[PDB]
Amino acid sequence: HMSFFNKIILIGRLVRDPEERYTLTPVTTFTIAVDRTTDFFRIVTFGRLAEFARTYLTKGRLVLVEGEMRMRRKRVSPEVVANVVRFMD
Amino acid sequence: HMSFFNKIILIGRLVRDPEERYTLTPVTTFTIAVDRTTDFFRIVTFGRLAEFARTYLTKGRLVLVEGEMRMRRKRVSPEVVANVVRFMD
Repeated sequence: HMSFFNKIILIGRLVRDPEERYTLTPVTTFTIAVDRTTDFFRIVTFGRLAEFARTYLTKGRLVLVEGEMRMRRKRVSPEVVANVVRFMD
Repeated sequence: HMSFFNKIILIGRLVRDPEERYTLTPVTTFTIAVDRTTDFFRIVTFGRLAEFARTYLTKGRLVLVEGEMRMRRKRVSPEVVANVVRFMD
C-alpha cells in the first residue's frame, strides 16, 4: 500500500565505464545514453546489482534499466535507482 | 525500430495548478508530488492532453502520468513529456 508509484524503464548504451564506490555496501554508478537528440541518465545500483554492474558492465554496452526516478535535492539531481539491469546485446 | 527505450510511469498528487502556455499549440505543465521524502516531477502535456490537463486538472488531485523522461540540457532539466494523464481519485 501507499497510493503513489514511480517506475522508470530505459534501454540505452553505457557511455562510460561504471564507478564502483563502496558505502558503509557496494554502489556502482553509470550513465546511459538513451537517444530519442539524446537523454543522459545517471544510473545507481546497490548490493549484488552494484557488484554485477561493476564486474560485468562496460562502455558502449546496451542495457535495460528498470528502477525509480529519484529527484534528489538541495539542488535537484536526477538519478535512476535501478532494481534491474540486463544486457540487451 | 530504434534500439532504445524511455518510459516513465508516475502516480502522484498535483502540488499546484496547471499552467496553460500556448506555443506556435497548447502546452500545459504541472508538477506532481510522488512520495516514496518526496520526488517532484515537472509534467509537460501537448495538444488535446494539454487541453484536457488545464481544463480538468487542479492541485491536490491524484494522477497517473505515463510518458518519457526528458533530460533536457545547456544545464540539464528533467521533465516528463506525458503521453497519458488519468485521474486516480
